[PDB]
Amino acid sequence: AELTPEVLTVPLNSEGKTITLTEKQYLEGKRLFQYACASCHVGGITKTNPSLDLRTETLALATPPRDNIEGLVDYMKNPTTYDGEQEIAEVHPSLRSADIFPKMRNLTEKDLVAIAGHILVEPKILGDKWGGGKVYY
Amino acid sequence: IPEKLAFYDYIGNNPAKGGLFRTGPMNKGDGIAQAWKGHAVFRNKEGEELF
Amino acid sequence: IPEKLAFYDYIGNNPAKGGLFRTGPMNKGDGIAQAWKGHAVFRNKEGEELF
Amino acid sequence: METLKITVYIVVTFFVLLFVFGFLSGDPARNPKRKD
Amino acid sequence: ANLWERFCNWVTSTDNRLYVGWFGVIMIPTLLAATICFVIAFIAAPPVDIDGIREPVSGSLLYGNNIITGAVVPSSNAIGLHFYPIWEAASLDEWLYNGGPYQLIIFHFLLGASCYMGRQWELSYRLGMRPWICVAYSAPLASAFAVFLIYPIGQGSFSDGMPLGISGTFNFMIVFQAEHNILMHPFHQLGVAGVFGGALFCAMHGSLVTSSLIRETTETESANYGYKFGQEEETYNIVAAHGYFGRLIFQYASFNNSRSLHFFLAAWPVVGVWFAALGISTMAFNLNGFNFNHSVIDAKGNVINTWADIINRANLGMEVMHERNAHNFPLDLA
Amino acid sequence: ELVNVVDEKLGTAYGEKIDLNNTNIAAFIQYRGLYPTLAKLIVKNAPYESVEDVLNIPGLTERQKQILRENLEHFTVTEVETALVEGGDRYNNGLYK
Amino acid sequence: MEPNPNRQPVELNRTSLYLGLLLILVLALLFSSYFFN
Amino acid sequence: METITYVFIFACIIALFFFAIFFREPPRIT
Amino acid sequence: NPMWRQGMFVLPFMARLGVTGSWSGWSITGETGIDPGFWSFEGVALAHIV
Amino acid sequence: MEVNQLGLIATALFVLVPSVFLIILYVQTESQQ
Amino acid sequence: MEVNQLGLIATALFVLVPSVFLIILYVQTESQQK
Amino acid sequence: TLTYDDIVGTGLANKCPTLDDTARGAYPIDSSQTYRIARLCLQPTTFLVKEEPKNKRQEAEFVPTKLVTRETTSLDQIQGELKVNSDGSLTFVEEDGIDFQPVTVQMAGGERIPLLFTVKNLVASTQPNVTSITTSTDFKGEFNVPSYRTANFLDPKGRGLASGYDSAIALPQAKEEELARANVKRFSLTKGQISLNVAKVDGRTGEIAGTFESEQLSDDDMGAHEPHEVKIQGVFYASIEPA
Ligand code: CLA
Ligand code: CLA
Ligand code: CLA
Ligand SMILES: CC(C)=CCC/C(C)=C/CC/C(C)=C/CC/C(C)=C/CC/C(C)=C/CC/C(C)=C/CC/C(C)=C/CC/C(C)=C/CC/C(C)=C/CC1=CC(=O)C(C)=C(C)C1=O
Ligand SMILES: CCCCCCCCCCCCCCCC(=O)OC[C@H](CO[C@@H]1O[C@H](CS(=O)(=O)O)[C@@H](O)[C@H](O)[C@H]1O)OC(=O)CCCCCCCCCCCCCCC
Ligand code: HEC
Ligand SMILES: CCCCCCCCCCCCO[C@@H]1O[C@H](CO)[C@@H](O[C@H]2O[C@H](CO)[C@@H](O)[C@H](O)[C@H]2O)[C@H](O)[C@H]1O
Ligand SMILES: CCCCCCCS[C@@H]1O[C@H](CO)[C@@H](O)[C@H](O)[C@H]1O
Ligand SMILES: CCCCCCCS[C@@H]1O[C@H](CO)[C@@H](O)[C@H](O)[C@H]1O
Ligand code: OEX
Ligand SMILES: [Ca+2]
Ligand SMILES: [Cl-]
Ligand SMILES: [Cl-]
Repeated sequence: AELTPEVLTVPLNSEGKTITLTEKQYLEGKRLFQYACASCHVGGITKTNPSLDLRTETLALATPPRDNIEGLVDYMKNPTTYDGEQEIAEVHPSLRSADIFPKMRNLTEKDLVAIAGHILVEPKILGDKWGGGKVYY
Repeated sequence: IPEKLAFYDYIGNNPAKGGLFRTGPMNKGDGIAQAWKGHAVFRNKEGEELF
Repeated sequence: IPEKLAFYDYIGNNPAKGGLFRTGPMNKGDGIAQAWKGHAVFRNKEGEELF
Repeated sequence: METLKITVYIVVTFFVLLFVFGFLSGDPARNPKRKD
Repeated sequence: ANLWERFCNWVTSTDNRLYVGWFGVIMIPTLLAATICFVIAFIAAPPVDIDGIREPVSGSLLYGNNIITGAVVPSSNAIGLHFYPIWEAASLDEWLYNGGPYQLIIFHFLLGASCYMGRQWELSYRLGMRPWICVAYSAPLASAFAVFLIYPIGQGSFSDGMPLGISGTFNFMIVFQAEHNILMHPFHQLGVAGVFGGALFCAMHGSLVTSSLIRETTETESANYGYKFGQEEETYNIVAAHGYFGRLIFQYASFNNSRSLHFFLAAWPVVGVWFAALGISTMAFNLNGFNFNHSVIDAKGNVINTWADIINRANLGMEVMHERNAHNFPLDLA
Repeated sequence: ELVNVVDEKLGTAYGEKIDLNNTNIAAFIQYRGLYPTLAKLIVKNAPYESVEDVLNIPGLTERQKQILRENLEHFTVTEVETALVEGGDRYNNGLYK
Repeated sequence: MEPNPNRQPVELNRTSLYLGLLLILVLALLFSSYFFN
Repeated sequence: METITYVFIFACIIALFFFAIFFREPPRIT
Repeated sequence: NPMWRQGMFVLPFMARLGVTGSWSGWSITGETGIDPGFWSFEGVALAHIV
Repeated sequence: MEVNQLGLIATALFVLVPSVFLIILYVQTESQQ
Repeated sequence: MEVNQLGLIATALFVLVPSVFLIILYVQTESQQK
Repeated sequence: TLTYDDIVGTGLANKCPTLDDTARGAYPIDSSQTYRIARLCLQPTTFLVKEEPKNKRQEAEFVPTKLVTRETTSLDQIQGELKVNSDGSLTFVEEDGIDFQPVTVQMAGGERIPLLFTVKNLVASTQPNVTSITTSTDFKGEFNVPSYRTANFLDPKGRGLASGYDSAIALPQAKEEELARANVKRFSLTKGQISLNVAKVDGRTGEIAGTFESEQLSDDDMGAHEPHEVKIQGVFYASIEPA
């Protein structure tokens, strides 16, 4: 098995436009996800709120939908609760809250696209292990 | 009648009713006493008290 | 199916299910076998056979 | 419990004082060879 | 002579059947208190709420244990590292419920054993010996400190100290693996090399000396009668011993200097056991065994399991089951 | 007299749908738009005599009522089971991942 | 310690062993039924 | 009965420690 | 269910001379919440073993 | 038969304890000079 | 506790038989002409 | 007026606030206003357990017990609506608070009796015509006593109600009928009763204090055995406010 362009092709938006990420993009995404996110989301779960994971099916049912690059990038700028009702930047890492979450301070649009792409590619590789928690280790 | 008084008026508590090799507590024979059943009065058809 | 054949197909007769200090006959554990209950077939609400 | 506490404190102090004054009582000289 | 001087003379006397000594003055009462409380508690103590969840665990014989399952159970998690002597309890009943015996026992034992080690220094000085037998004993002493004191301190509770019982010891070991992956820790690995190596060199040395005893007895007598306590001459031929072992491996792998040999016998198990003790004492502050979980990944990103990942599955079973009513939140953080 | 009431419950609509009177709050994540805002209101305002009484929670917005109607087909109600609702268990039932 | 001059050797001859074993074994044969009861 | 058994064996062991230490065969240089 | 129904042989000798309570809080005459001091049945047993 | 379960240990020690007392005494008599 | 009813006799004989063997041997060694 | 650091470890944190002997006034009830209990505190001083004698005949008595779980027994920070009823009685309806404590006490002879000491869902009412709360006011009410352990709790063999094994797995071929009461866990829910006797009132502040007596069942260990009857006596404190 290989990490192919096919594996690396993920939804850019809800209309089904796709983007084919480069390998450098994938690897940058993994690295940035570790840097900024893995302390709470290692392996696709959420340590401080285990009810919400980063599985693609879960992201799809978020409001607004988060199962695409643009949805994920938007989440990273302005995160909301799962129903879209409350903005949660004060307690969740975002560009809007980089003053209080300093690891978000230097992230570029290309960086967010990369983290988003890691989040969407990882389950294509790992399957139910992604967002599965210890049962799947 | 106190339960305690009735229980003394029972042969299971008489120390001359044992056996040399019937070992252990009195409770092992007739059992652990729980309650007085009450005083039994026997009568025949004529209703005469019998003992 | 002979009851004797069914009985072989039962783990209580497998010699790798015991214990070093579980002493005595096999009958001391699961019991003295009396009768085959018959072959159990499990089905779900759809009627599919399950194992 | 108060009486128990005081008793144990006294006991412990007694032994601890034995240990300390004991080892202060010319301990280096209690060996079979050089005594100064 | 003064009353005090006569007493000091008696305390430090080389002619007492058991040496007393100044360390002995603390050792004797503390060990006796630990021992007496241990034996009464192991026989008769009621169940103890070790995990502070009102779920008392029975450790004593009279409350349904045998030698293997019985224990003096650790003090309550509600207590933590708080000092819980008898007089801090409202009654002996409360003290027993909360695991007071365990604290009394361990603290007297650790003091009394520390003084045992001092006593070994002390008698060696009184007898004109060299002083370092106490240094060899510091290895098992340090290990007792690791499990009864340093581990509880690091984890914030005596409820996590090793129980004083055989099955309770196994419980401690299994939970420790789940929480520290101790098997994968190089100091525990050094501990094992120390005790397996200690046992190997014990058998080796015994067999080599026994192999080379000088003939001093007839066939119908135990060879042990060929040695008389206090004889000046050596009772075996170390040259013959060396001649055998040097050829068994190669000449340079063998000791013919008995002093170097006996030093090695001391140092190998003692150093290994110091490292075992330091394993427990540093896993106490959660610097844990090597973690190679999902370390090996294929070209696509699939995890290719190794034996480390199989270990991890066993550790998970231990983790999710232990103290099954104690955790309300998702991480076991102590 | 001896039955496990939680297993029994599994044989009712509780075992098929989100039971507005019993089910732990995290179940509302299975459908778009229910968690956390409507989930909190639903648990807070239980029990319901019928699924459609969920539309009557005081202070629901008009959009909330519409989201609720869209999800009635995934809801049920059964008798409140003490074992499932005591202990704050509808808000945290001791299960994480 | 100086030796105690009151010490004496003890003996049980073979006949005594046999008589004694017979007493014990026959007492056991007699009393065992009552012990099992 | 089990408890008695375990305590009995234990007690015998402590008794043995006493005799082994205080009534040992004394070491003698010859 | 008094002591003499239960095969008790030494208990009545302790009781005869005034030891009637346990450290665990009961007394031979059926009381609760008593404090016997040291000289309970258990204290007497321990004294004899010492 | 529902016998007393202590009958076996009572019988076994009744035999063994005095028998072994006797055997000990006999054997050390034989071993005397 | 519902322990095995042979555990008492097994433990007793386990202790007694070999201990008696050693006692026999020790006493007849002591009684040998010294 | 003390800080945490003045209090920590003294035992005082398990004690309800008290009122001075001078607090024998009257707290006016304005039938037009809405009211709340902003703080109810209950501090048990005695746990009694009813004995279970061998023949029903002779009334069984409540006997004193020894607390083994330390100063962890008080209920506090409890609040709720204080209604004024048509007849001028007041009804306290408990909404929330630290309204339960597990407690273990010990009978003479050692038997341990765990209980969930609680006023959960208390509804308690005074006499009619309480124009002012005074040292003559009483509250009498009922409350719920859920199972001491909740549904996830697993026994030492791993059996439970909402989780766990449903059989004695160490006895794989044992007949199951004789173990049904241990194997099939059940969740109790029973009623308790409490009376609060007001002994002190500060008419100015709206604080009241007094003694209480409640009666409730102890732990049944998820249906494994019969519960015991418990009587808890202690002191209480409440602060009343316009809502
Ligand atoms: C004065 C002595 C004495 C007395 C009156 C008692 C009385 C009692 N005991 Mg205690 N007891 C004693 C000493 C005594 N005990 C001793 C020394 C011990 C340690 C062994 C015990 C340990 C003990 C236990 C562990 C228990 C009792 C129990 C009891 C009760 C039942 C007794 C029973 O069943 O006897 C049965 C008596 C017999 C079967 C008679 C034995 C006759 C012997 C075997 C005859 C031997 C003949 C000999 C071999 C012939 C030699 C012939 C040769 C010269 C030629 C009773 C209250 C029981 C009780 O209920 O406890 C609560 C119980 O469980 N006792
Ligand atoms: C080859 C030997 C052998 C084997 C394989 C069997 C097999 C069997 N026997 Mg038979 N038996 C034997 C020899 C054997 N027996 C002998 C010699 C006797 C006379 C004592 C018997 C008398 C006997 C009876 C009376 C009964 C059996 C029964 C049985 C069955 C159950 C066995 C059991 O529960 O074991 C349990 C085994 C153990 C608990 C293992 C013992 C381990 C020992 C104690 C370890 C000792 C360790 C040592 C001290 C360490 C030293 C250390 C030191 C060097 C440092 C089984 C079919 C039972 C049955 O069902 O009959 C119908 C039954 O009632 N047997
Ligand atoms: C400090 C010493 C002391 C004290 C206060 C006790 C106290 C007790 N013992 Mg213990 N005991 C002791 C030492 C003591 N004992 C010693 C040293 C032994 C070993 C021999 C024992 C062996 C023992 C046994 C075997 C038993 C007790 C029991 C008891 C209890 C009942 C006592 C009783 O009925 O006596 C009754 C005593 C007598 C009736 C004395 C008879 C006196 C005779 C007739 C004297 C005749 C000679 C004299 C010189 C005649 C001339 C006198 C002159 C005035 C004219 C009581 C709690 C009983 C118990 O409950 O155990 C748990 C029990 O069974 N004790
Ligand atoms: C079919 C065909 C082809 C056949 C041909 C066969 C043939 C003829 C071959 C010949 C050619 C040939 C030799 C080939 C070699 C092939 C080969 C390399 C095979 C592998 C062999 C191999 C890996 C062997 C392992 C060797 C090994 C691990 C040895 C142990 C070394 C070791 C760790 C020792 C412990 C270290 C150490 C210093 C220990 C001392 C501690 C100790 C024992 C103290 C006790 C002690 C010591 C004393 O000293 C004396 C005095 C006394 C008192 C005493 O207490
Ligand atoms: C990056 C590179 C940098 C590397 C630096 C690494 C730092 C590590 C420090 C290591 C150096 C220390 C060496 C000390 C030598 C010594 O002990 O001398 C003391 C004696 C003297 O040797 C004896 O020598 C004697 C002469 S004399 O004493 O030396 O004068 C002679 O008489 C005798 O025959 C001979 O046997 O040495 C011996 O007795 C030989 C025994 C073999 C080695 C024993 C020591 C280690 C054992 C412990 C291992 C524990 C680990 C296992 C855990 C389970
Ligand atoms: C802990 C302090 C966190 C860190 C660091 C990051 N996230 Fe997070 N995340 C956290 C929580 C508690 C939640 C749930 C918040 C809520 O109330 O809803 C989340 C949620 C998300 C989601 C939504 C998942 C869904 O299924 O809808 C996403 C997509 C997400 N987080 C992404 C994300 C990224 C990319 C992060 C690094 C830049 C990151 N999170 C950090 C807790 C924490
Ligand atoms: C489980 C039941 C156990 C029952 C155990 C019974 C214990 C029996 C103890 C008997 C001990 C006999 O004690 C033994 O007596 C003999 C003589 O008889 C002594 O022997 C002494 O006299 C003999 C004979 O003149 C000399 O040869 C010998 O050199 C001298 O030591 C032993 O030194 C002593 O150990
Ligand atoms: C070796 C055991 C030492 C323990 C002693 C505990 C003493 S405790 C003491 O005992 C007295 C007995 O008369 C009572 O009067 C007193 O009220 C009680 O508190
Ligand atoms: C040397 C004796 C020391 C052992 C004392 C044991 C505690 S005392 C013991 O406690 C039990 C439970 O509280 C009671 O049931 C029992 O009746 C009582 O004797
Ligand atoms: O206490 Mn004994 O054990 Ca050390 O982790 Mn946390 O806490 Mn409990 O859990 Mn896992
Ligand atoms: Ca009043
Ligand atoms: Cl555990
Ligand atoms: Cl937790």
